[PDB]
Amino acid sequence: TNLCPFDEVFNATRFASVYAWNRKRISNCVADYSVLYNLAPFFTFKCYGVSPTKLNDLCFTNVYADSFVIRGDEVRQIAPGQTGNIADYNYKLPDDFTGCVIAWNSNKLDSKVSGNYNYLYRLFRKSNLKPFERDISTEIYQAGNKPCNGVAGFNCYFPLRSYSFRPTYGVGHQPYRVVVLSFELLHAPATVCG
Amino acid sequence: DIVMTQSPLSLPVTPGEPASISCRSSQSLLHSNGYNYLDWYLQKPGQSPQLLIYLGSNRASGVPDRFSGSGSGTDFTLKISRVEAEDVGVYYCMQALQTPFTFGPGTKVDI
Amino acid sequence: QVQLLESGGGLVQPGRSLRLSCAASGFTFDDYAMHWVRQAPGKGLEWVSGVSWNSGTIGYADSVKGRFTISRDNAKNSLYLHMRSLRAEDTALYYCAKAVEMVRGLGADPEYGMDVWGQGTTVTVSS
Ligand SMILES: *[C@@H]1O[C@H](CO)[C@@H](O)[C@H](O)[C@H]1NC(C)=O
Repeated sequence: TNLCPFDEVFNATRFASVYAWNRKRISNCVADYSVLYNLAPFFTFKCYGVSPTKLNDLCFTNVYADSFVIRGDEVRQIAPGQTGNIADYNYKLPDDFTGCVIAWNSNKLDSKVSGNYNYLYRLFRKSNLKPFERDISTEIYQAGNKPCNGVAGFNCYFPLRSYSFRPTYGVGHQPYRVVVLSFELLHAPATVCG
Repeated sequence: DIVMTQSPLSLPVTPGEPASISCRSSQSLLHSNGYNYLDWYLQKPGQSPQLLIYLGSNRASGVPDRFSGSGSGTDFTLKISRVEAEDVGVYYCMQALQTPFTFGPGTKVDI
Repeated sequence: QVQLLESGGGLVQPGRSLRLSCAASGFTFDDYAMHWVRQAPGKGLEWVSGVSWNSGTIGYADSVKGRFTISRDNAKNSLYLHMRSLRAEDTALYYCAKAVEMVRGLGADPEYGMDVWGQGTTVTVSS
């Protein structure tokens, strides 16, 4: 009957790149999800599969919290059955998704005056990802037919590129933190409730 | 982009006396909490370095009570209450506030 | 007992890549912010990069910014450091150190206190 360590997820000072999205597993706690339901900052609260008011009286075996930071206009890709750089190469949700997506604009900390280099988004990949698949590999994307051997060049591209999040940047390009809640049910006792 | 200096650059110590070393910064490291973020580290020659003091003056774990840390603002000092035969090497002071972090040029303590 | 083992050293020509790996064994790897610190040959230490508890990088050194790329993996307890645009001035030892204060144990999250240090590798570059 301890409180789920949610704050450490949403209030973290550092979030992971969308290509290297972080995953916090939750267990054996009581989650007052209402705590984050009472906050206007978390405006974007697109949830699929369940109503938030209803699930506060529900129980699941495990809950997973995936977090990363994306661009302002690229939040939509965080939804089941979408396409783009993010959903194809970085963070794909399955067609049959039964959790929520929370996203808000962190322009005060996720942005720099000199431009930030702490954020990368995978741009090239030979194949689209599988639901919840993670790829941190940084091997050159061979688009031509001559091997790249590990140096960028013609038809040889280093995959990750860095977002130039800046304070004066346009909303569509202003920074954005995303928290993705998955809820699973299995034969194991439900250790997460409200 | 913080630059730190140390003094004296190199001092000879003899076993059985205290010694004092001063680390100076450019911007005062007083955070909103009221804690200084400077750390003192000893890199013994021929062995990986080891931690001495963290959080200004809070003594690290596992080291004897012969070390003392003091100071604030832009000036901090480390004093060895009693020096012995196993206190020779290099000393560094590292910022823990405005990233990136930095390490001083290093003080060389010998016999 | 706590163990930090690094691997990846070896002579490589200028203008290539490398992938150093540091593996931790003996503690909850997700409550400690790791750091990668170089050590030039016969000189003082120099901070290179780091990573917080949530896989969020904390910036690189001013003179190295542009090429190095850090990454973490809590599932395999592994921290990795991809290196690009290798030049002659990048020959040094490399230690992977761990923070002291466990997260949420007391203002903000902790990042200081490189206490436990593995024996670094011996990366070198020449032609
Ligand atoms: C995060 O911080 C906010 C503002 O202080 C607080 O209301 C909330 O309980 C904390 N935890 C969450 C929901 O991240």
